[PDB]
Amino acid sequence: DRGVNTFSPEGRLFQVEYAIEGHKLGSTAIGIQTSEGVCLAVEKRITSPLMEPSSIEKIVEIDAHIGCAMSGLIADAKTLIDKARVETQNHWFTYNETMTVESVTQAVSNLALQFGEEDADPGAMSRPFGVALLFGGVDEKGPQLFHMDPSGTFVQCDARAIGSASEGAQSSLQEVYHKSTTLKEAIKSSLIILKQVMEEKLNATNIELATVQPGQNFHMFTKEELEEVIKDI
Amino acid sequence: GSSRLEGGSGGDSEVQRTMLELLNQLDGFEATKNIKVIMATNRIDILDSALLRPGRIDRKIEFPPPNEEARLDILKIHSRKMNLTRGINLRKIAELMPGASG
Amino acid sequence: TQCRLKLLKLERIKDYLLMEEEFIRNQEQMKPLEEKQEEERSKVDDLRGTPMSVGTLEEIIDDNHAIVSTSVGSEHYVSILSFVDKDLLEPGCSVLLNHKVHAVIGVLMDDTDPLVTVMKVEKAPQETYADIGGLDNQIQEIKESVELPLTHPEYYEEMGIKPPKGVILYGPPGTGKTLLAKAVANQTSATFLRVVGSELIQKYLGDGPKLVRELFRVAEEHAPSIVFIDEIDAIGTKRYDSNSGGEREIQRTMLELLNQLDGFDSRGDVKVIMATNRIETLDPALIRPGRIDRKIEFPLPDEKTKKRIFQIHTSRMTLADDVTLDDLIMAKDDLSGADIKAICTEAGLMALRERRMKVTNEDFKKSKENVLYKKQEGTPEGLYL
Amino acid sequence: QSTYSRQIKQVEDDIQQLLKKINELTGIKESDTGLAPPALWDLAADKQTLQSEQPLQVARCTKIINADSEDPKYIINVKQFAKFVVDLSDQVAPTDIEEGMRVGVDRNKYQIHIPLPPKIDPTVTMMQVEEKPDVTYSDVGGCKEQIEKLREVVETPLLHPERFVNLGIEPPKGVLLFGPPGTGKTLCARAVANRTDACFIPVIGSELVQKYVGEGARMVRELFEMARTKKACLIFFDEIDAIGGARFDDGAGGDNEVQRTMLELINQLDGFDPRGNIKVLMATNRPDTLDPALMRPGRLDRKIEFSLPDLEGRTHIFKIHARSMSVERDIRFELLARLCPNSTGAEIRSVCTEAGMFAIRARRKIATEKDFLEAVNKVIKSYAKFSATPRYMTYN
Amino acid sequence: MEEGGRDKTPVQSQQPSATAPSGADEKSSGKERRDAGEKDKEQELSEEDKQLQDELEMLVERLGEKDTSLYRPALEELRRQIRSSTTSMTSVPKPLKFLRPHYGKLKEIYENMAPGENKCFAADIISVLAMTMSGERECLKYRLVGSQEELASWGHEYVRHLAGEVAKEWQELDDAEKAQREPLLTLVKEIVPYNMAHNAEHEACDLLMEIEQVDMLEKDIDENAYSKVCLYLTSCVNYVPEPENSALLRCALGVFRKFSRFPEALRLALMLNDMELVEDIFTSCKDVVVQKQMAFMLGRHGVFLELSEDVEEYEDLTEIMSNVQLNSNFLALARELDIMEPKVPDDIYKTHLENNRFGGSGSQVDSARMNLASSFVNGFVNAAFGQDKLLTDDGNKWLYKNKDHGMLSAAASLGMILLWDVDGGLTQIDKYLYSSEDYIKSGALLACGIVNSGVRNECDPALALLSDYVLHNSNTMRLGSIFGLGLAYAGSNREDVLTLLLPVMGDSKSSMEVAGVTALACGMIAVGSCNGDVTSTILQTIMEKSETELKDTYARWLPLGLGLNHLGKGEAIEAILAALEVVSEPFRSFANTLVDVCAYAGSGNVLKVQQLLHICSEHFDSKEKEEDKDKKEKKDKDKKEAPADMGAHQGVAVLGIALIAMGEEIGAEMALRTFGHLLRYGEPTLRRAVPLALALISVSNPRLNILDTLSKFSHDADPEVSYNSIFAMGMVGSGTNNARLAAMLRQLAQYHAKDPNNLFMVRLAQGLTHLGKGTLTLCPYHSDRQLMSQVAVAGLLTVLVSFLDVRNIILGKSHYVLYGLVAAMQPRMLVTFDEELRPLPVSVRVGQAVDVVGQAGKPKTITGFQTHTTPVLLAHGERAELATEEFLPVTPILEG
Repeated sequence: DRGVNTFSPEGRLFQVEYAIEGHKLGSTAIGIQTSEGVCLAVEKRITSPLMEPSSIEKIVEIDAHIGCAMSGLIADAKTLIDKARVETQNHWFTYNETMTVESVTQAVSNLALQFGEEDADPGAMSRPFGVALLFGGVDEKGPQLFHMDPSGTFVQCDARAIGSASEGAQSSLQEVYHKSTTLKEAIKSSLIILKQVMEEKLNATNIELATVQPGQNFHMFTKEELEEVIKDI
Repeated sequence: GSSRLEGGSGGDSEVQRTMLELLNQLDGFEATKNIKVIMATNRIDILDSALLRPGRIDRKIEFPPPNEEARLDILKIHSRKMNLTRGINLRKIAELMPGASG
Repeated sequence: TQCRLKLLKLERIKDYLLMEEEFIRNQEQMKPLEEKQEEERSKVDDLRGTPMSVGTLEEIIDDNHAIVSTSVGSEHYVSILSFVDKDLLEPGCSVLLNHKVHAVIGVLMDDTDPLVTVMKVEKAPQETYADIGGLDNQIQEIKESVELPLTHPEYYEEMGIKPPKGVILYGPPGTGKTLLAKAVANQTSATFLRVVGSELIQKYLGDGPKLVRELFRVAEEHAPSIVFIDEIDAIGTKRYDSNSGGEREIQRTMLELLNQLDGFDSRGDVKVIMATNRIETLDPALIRPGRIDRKIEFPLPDEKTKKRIFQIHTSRMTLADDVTLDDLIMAKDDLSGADIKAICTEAGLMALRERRMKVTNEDFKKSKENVLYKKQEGTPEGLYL
Repeated sequence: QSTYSRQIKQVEDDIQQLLKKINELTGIKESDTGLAPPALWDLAADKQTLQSEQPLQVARCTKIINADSEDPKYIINVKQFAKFVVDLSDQVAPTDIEEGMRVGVDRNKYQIHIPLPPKIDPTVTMMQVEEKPDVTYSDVGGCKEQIEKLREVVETPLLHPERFVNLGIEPPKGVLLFGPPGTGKTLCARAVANRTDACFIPVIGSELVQKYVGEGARMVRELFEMARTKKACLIFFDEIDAIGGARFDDGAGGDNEVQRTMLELINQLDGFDPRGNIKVLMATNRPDTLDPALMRPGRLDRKIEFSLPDLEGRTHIFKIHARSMSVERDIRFELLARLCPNSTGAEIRSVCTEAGMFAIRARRKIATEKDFLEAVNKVIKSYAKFSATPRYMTYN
Repeated sequence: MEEGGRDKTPVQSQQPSATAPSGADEKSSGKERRDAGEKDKEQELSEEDKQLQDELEMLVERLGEKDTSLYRPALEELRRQIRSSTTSMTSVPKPLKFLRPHYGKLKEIYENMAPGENKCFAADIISVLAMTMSGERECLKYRLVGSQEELASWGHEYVRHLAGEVAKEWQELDDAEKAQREPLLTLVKEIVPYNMAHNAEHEACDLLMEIEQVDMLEKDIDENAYSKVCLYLTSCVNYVPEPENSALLRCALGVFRKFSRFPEALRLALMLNDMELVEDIFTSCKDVVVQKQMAFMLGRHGVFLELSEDVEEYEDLTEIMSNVQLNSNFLALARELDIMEPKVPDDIYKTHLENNRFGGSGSQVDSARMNLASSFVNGFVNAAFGQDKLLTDDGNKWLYKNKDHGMLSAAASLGMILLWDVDGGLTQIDKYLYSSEDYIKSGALLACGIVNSGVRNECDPALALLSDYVLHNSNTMRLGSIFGLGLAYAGSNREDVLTLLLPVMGDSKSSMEVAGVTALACGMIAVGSCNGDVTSTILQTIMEKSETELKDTYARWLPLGLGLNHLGKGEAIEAILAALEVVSEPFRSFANTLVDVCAYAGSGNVLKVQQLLHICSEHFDSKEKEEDKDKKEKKDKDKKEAPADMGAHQGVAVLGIALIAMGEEIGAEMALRTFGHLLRYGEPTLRRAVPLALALISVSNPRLNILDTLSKFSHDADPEVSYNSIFAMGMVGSGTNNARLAAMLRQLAQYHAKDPNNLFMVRLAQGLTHLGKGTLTLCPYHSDRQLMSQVAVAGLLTVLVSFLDVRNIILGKSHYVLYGLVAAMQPRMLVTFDEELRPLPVSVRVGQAVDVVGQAGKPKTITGFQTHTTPVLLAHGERAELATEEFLPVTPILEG
């Protein structure tokens, strides 16, 4: 046998190459930075009407003006989000004003790769998480969308997609989405791209949208708002 | 072959398990059988999954250890081969005898 | 219907007619086959003589020679002589050679080895489909792989998909992975090859992948065929300590299975049935899809269902309805099909022992009692919750 | 009714009378001729017969001496284990003679009429080999970049040697196929061999190793030698996981037999003679097992990973599989590809297969999108646990 | 079981009533026999009447039950009672209705036992009843279609009532034409095509055809039932003797042509070989069908479809006859004429030249023998025509530089490459005539005749140029005019063509090998028609054989030519025959057996017997060996009887070659060469595997000539993926070299095996059947029974023309293009009631067109079920076209 910790002759670690694949398994999430605000769209993709569609969430709040859509293993991401909630309010106690998209994202990413399978502390990871997070909000600086990877490489984006359609969708965004496309048009761009990975057509019970716009706090779109974008796709 | 036994539940059990499989289904001679495969063992450890369950084996037999009766019955048929002198109780020899086998 | 019948009569006639017409008429004719052809056959007999040294054709080489190892314990380089065709002969056959000058006169011999006999164990089940109680559907999913391309290959080829081969029968055992293998074989009415997995691991070193190759050869000719490999799990966990092949021998044999299944050389319409108690102790590639297409878990048969199967069992070991049918069933909580057999099989033994031909209630209670020592009833599952 | 009854009884009856003819004419013992190619084959063999070739007992040249009788003299040892001092015939031309190679001598007067063909010492290896069959690219999954990379290595130098020589670069010998199973390493190896149109030798790793120690040295040694002499050989060493393992000894049997084949391949390749006209392709799922000698170049010039494909590649495996099938084109190839990512080539073919299983039960001739959707969600959840890839990819 | 029961009123007790006569009935057996005679008629009517009602109900009820083994003997014993004195003796009005369920008793017996002997017997008894019933039978079939209580058996069984008609013991026109044949055909493809073939009820079917088409469309598959009747007629040659048989083939051809579905009609016409039949096909289809449909268009297309031999439209006896038929048929004069005219099929060939390219490796390598060999190769790569046009146009390099025999041969072969040009092939021919030695000039004349054929219908024809040429003194120039005239026309019964042959052909032995070819060429003119004869061929043949037969190639052509010339019917032949008969030779005796076949106008039963009392494997030097090999092959026979019967015949032909080889030491070498030609003519079931298998053994074995013949057919598929197979075969060809003599045979073999990408292989059958017939292939075959080849011998081999026209897709109704068509793919084969098998589409998409290739693309079918139409022309592309028939003047099919 050989370990998993080892570097391969390719020049990459095994555990990490697997973790990227974990991102690819889940549901697709689109986070678009427009200069009118930042919208995050995610597919519900429900298979049963007995479910209550409000409680299927994959947009969770890091902050009260930053929203986050997450992709890959839904469970694995949730822990990172739990630690993020404590930091944003903590930031309020110390600085006396609310956390930025950049500050929160770099701090979670340090934890992302730490892995030592044997002879490493139980207060530290044995394996990396297979989640890609999309932190999208507008903060003191302005609309910012930052993308976080399970490899712990953070980069600033304007349009990013992650999940099963991740490479396909990301290329397709670069095409339609530009900074000569308005916020409502970003919502239309995401909906079209969403359909190949979805098993059915787009509906207001099969998307969840939330936009954080200047001068406003995070709003979870209501059934009427979801339905107005459904009418024209 | 004690080494075969503790190694993975017998190399000798391997032969038994296969013969038992062959005998479970074979040609049109599944219907009638007059060839059995019999195992002697003295452990329960060696017993794999096909051996352990009943309605896969016709019987699992538990032997009663040698008692006072068993020593007599075996002694009596043995004592005939040689000359004996009158007034010797066969009962007496067996009962003293603690044995450990026939 | 009418067009088919006339066609068949004609086909049969044409082989016969042509062969015959040329011969007898050329006997009248003053130059063609005539005398020569009849003579040529006579001439093979006289040239060969008696005795004849036997050989086995390993391969024919296209250079006017073949490699036939003669029965004398040395190899011979034979030539196509004594009137014979090189291409006509197919590999692995035993051939007759003229001793006086090495020539293959012809082919008729095989000289039958005991290895093929061990492999071919024909079917004749104890119980079979449509005398088994409950979970009717569970059998039907199995059929998708095994039975259904044998019954009708038509549906599969027309759909245009890879013909399903290979199945893993897994779950806790008590459901009749063995019973299901026998049952499918009777119903399909195709050749049944039975080789136990333990048999692959031999006291000889390196014979194991060879034995696989032969198994699959014997299947291809026989085909449509089903191969039941009972208990694949046995070779991986165990080290019998009858070989020094080790972990390496298991590994090479498992690999040889893959090669024969799809590989570079495929074997036509050989399905594989793998009973296994577990799926985590098995080799990774062996259980990868595309060597199986259907994966199925057997959960244990239900406490109500045990009753519907029992009526049948009691009737087989002579019907009595004086039995406490319900009590025997109840104490045992959701476990093996094997226990129902044990309780009837034993009871009937006891009845005979008592000296009767009728199994009664007392006999059923007695057998039950003996069965609790032998097994553990269903008392394990009770203790936990 | 009457006419047919009559014809059946009659035709059969005619075969009985015919029986003398059946044996001479068709074959099946006593003349197996049709006397269009045998008239020629027999004719040439006869001249041999008459002098001293047949009975030709297989023997081999142990040594070339000049002692006892004529200046050309050889000591041949027959496969009954007795030596004989023999002559050499010009009576028919010797053509394949080499020291240590099999040669043929006669039992009536022991002299070499004709040598046996080059290195047919294993007859066992030669029979099993297929020679370059045609596998269509409607079942060699995907388009992909992964397929294309191997071809530059294997196909181009054999197809055209012209180029390599002109520049003055040495031509490809080595490629390493490594990655977890079901990615069609075998599948591709076959396809490109026919495409190139050069001789295909596949050989199994298990067959190289056989009972006795140093028996394994005879088959490998002679296989590499046989390969070099023929015009253009590709030896596709198939699937060595533990049949290729690193040198060690346990003192019960050891790794000895396994390393034996391995070591034989090293001695003739590097040797004091280099690799002849032999190209080599390796399939391993475990490079973790292999010896440091094999892993360095001169038989492994370029390492290429043919492993689990990319996200775009999985869509291409669906499209190639659909062509083989006669199922709807109104079924979105893409939808299937997104629904099951992290799936090998084998798994995408099981989806198509499954889709068909649901379809037969329903009693449809054509698969549906409904059957399809269901087939991928069962594959992503259930199949993952069994799959070969977590353990093989860690070694790779 | 219960005794009687057709004497009890409930409908349930009818079911035991059927079984009951096995024991006997209580009243029912005596009612019909004994009581009917014994007791008075009026009194009996009471008893009978109650019995009639039940008997009738029972008929639908029996069909409803599923036994045929308990059902069959029980009702059969009861049948004797009815026949005694309930048939028509009882009274006048009552029996007619009583015979209606009686029919039912017999039918089960008729059906179960599907042999031909039961069919016959069953018919004799049934026909008399029919006549007695006087039309109760047609109504009976109608009730059955409805099913009051029926639900299975009646579908095979009711057909049998129709089967009964054939005998006509007393039946005039009391049911022989129309008695619901049309529903019966539609459902059951099996039993009715046999009944249909014999009766000539098929005539009525023409009247019906419009109506029948509606069922044909997509409600039912009637299309399959029509396709079936041809299978039975060709097979019927062996069943019942040819003189009885010829009228039957002729009868089915009239009905098939009139009815719209042409492919079945062409197969019969081709077999007959007459003048009358070809003109008719155009006019018949037009008048019966009032709508334009596919029917008008079929008359043209059937000519195109037909594959005999050589030049485009093939037989071209039909094309020369068409020039005024075309006028009558009218779907537009101008259009119909331009498409029909070979300009349109030529035009598509030109467009194809650009994509096709050249896939082998050319050579026009100057000077020596190498030059002469090279000239041969040019034609060989295509095996026909492709983009060689560029190489050939330069005269100077290859042709002029060639020396001796090489100039004639190269020059001779040049016309065969340039066929499928209308003009621009011609310019090259005109130039070469001018230059150099007599040899180039002589081979050029033959070349002109072939090129000019690209346009005819009195649009600049072959005859006009060739007529002037015919006068030429030189034996080589004479041969070129006459051989070009038989090649180009390939059938003629114009006066001018026949009269030109009349005083030439004065040759009977010449130094030049090619002079023997003149006989073949005169026979070639006869083919496809009835006799006017040309005296000269007939006279010279007998004379030639006695005089020389030492040159084997020379010798083969003259008797063959003699039989081919005789072919057909007429009294012109009677006059020359007397002259031929006065001389009698042993030599003439074999030629005579071929004539018997010829005379009758195609035989296959007479031919069959003659091939048993054969000339096969017989010689005294080379005296009887002239026809012996040609006969043994029995290729003509194989193809003649059904595509289905062909499979078997083919295996036997192979076996037969093997048999000739055992017999003669000499024959063995010939028997190897014979296989490439046999395979090539035959259109075998054993197609790919066999020539290649032999080819490899032959490298190792001496005689390079074996590879060269084997290669013509072995080239098989043209590259799509076939490139791997061609290149490997080719590699073996190249490697070998040991002499120039040896080298020339190999060099040709290498380049023939190779094909340019998406061209086609050989075909001699029409591409919906294995029936064909060429005369073109007899020539290469004859000159390749020698050892080695010569420069002379090489020139004949270079031709393999009888190859496809490049359309194998949408011949269409307002299309006629090279451009593709929607196709779907099925691995399926479920049919056995199609002309060469064609499956039903599931409509799933795959890459455009069926393969332009002479093989393959056979299960790949047309989609015309989102068009809601039925194909007349079955999909194949072996030579076949994907066209469909609608009521509409145009197909509204989709393009892609």
